[PDB]
Amino acid sequence: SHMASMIGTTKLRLVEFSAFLEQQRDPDSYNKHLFVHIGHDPLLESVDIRQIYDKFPEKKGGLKELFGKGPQNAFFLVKFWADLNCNIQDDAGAFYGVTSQYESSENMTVTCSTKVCSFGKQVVEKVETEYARFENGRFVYRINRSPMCEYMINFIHKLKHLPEKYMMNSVLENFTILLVVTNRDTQETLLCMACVFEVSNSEHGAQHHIYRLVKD
Repeated sequence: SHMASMIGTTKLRLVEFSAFLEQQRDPDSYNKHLFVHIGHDPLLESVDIRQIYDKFPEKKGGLKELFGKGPQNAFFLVKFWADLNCNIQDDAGAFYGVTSQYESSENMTVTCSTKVCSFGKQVVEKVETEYARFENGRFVYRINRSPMCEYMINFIHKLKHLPEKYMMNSVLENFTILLVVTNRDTQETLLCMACVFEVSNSEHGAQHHIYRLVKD
């Protein structure tokens, strides 16, 4: 491992990320469960990116190609321990969503690509285009309550039916998420988060660990 300071370059920083299930009990009463969360310039250890290439798509526009183009300090591995300890009612009051916030000193238009991958193959891509808001002397890029795709909702349901967390972890060995934030107009990679998953051993907590991706 190589430990050094630089989720975020000096051009874009991830400030907040949270994936959640919000359940309406009645028009004035809601419960929200967090599956994972970030944010609720440190030294980061490193991971050799070559050991994750087979967990993500790898041809035109794939992870290896993106990393080669750089900047390499925009690339991170995120290990999540997800909290699956919640009810999953099957009714209209259930909303599965993701909220994220990025910040920059520069006013840009950014594209956020989220690729859901199974056995290293893309099964869903979500693409969101975001313009900046000036706030507190910087530019903020917020995605509020972006709906989860059907594949992900069904996948959470499937994991929850397993009787032991170690069985969920075995299934998750082949599940990854690739988040790439790009300057829409210049096509510069601003942030790339390669995400891997286990289930948290806490009863009501989620955890994460961030690593820099390095070429060897």
